[PDB]
Amino acid sequence: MECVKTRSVNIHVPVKETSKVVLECRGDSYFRHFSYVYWIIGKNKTVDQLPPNSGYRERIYLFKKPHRCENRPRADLILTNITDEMRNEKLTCVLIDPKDPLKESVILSKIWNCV
Amino acid sequence: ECVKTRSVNIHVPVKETSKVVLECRGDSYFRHFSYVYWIIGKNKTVDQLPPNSGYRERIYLFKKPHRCENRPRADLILTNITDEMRNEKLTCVLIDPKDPLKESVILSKIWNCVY
Amino acid sequence: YFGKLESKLSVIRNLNDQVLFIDQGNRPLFEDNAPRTIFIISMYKDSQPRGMAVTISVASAAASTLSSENKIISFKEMNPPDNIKDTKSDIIFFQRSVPGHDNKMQFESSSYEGYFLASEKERDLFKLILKKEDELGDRSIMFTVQN
Amino acid sequence: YFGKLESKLSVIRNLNDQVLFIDQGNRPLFEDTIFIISMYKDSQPRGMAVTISVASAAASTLSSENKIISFKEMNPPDNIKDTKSDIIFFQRSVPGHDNKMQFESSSYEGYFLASEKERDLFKLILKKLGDRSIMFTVQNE
Repeated sequence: MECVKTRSVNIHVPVKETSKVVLECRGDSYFRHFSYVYWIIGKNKTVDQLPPNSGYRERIYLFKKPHRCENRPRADLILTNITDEMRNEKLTCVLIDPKDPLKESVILSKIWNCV
Repeated sequence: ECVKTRSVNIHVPVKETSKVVLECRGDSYFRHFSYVYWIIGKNKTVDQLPPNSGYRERIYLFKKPHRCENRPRADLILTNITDEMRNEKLTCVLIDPKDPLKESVILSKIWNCVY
Repeated sequence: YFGKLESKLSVIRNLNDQVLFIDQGNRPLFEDNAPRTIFIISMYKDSQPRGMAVTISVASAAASTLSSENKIISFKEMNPPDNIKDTKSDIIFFQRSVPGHDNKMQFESSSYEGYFLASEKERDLFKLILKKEDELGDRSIMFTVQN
Repeated sequence: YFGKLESKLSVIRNLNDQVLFIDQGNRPLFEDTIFIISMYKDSQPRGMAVTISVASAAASTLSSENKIISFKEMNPPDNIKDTKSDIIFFQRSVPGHDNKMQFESSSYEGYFLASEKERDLFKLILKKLGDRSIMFTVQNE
């Protein structure tokens, strides 16, 4: 049966801050061989691009096999030693496939305070 | 050199989809006697719910403790979401030989955060 | 509501290190391998979370479950059930750690609040019984659980 | 910024099903063989940044340098510190035809890989709606 064609990106956030904060970005693309997710900090900076020991850490899962009707890539963003800068920083995950990039972004402060 | 931590936390999706998963994770140094689970609204375990209500609980087992803590997990899974479910008080509980630890959440309040 | 989750093979001792066990008359006692010695602690989830709801059953037994019914200690012929539809039960105990002593556990009855499992000497017997707490640090209501 | 990620053994064909390949003179051509598409992450996400290299023992990497098609003797690099590169192409799907791919140059926007006949030769070239000559299929394992 023809697999159904989904393209999605989503972030799972913690409802409260801790000393280690992990953000789970998960992708969903039917482009099984050509889809992946990753984080951009603020406006245009991949984690690689950051000053060393800045508190951000990216974990991109690999060897992660695609399922039958989609690839489901994942990239966790990891915050230690949190500064208010980081608390108000715009954090964005991107889905990249042979289609126009999909983004979901978030500001932690706004969430921890949306209560 | 074990440090003694007791914690419970929920990871929520920043936006609604057709399948919504909530990740409740526990942290207790009571390696052999700690677990997490969900209570819907006021006093209802998922087991206690009308069948096909949209809630589904997945409690991870065979999930071995680490050296200095047990890190149990229970995922709450929402399909066919109704406004009721969107405003329902969802709570995860850590149970160990100490007073129970709770973190709760209302999805609408989180998704309805604009900035 | 109680929901049965996991279960653990366990050895229970009093603070004199006497091993809990069952004789041939089904009497819970303490002495100093054996099928009788091993127990199964089964954890339960709770609609009204107040601690760690557990049942205590004998491992090597068809159906032998500890009960605090009528404020006495017994073994009912039954297995710990998949769910209990009440806020309290004669076979449900809250397993709580002794303050300052995380390696020590107390077992308060759910149907009879303020009543705990205890080791009591009677002649040359050490029996398992149910008793009130009153003052604290009563070492008689403290146990070690192994695995 | 371009960050190298995952890489795929790939066979590329034009819309007449001619297989892309390299002769002994390092000419990219189409006949009736195996390449490595490497995906990169992007500081300025505009599509799927990829490199195309020959799955050889050799170092061979497709380049759109000076608006011509070449193979630079080099491996696709772990990172590129620029917003564009002569070896970086955006791999985008043909609208309405998800099984079809186009390759726009990053250094020369509006320029795509294309299959062009010559005299008796189908050669891969660079070229400035619905042009089937800039459409390809990519096959994977």
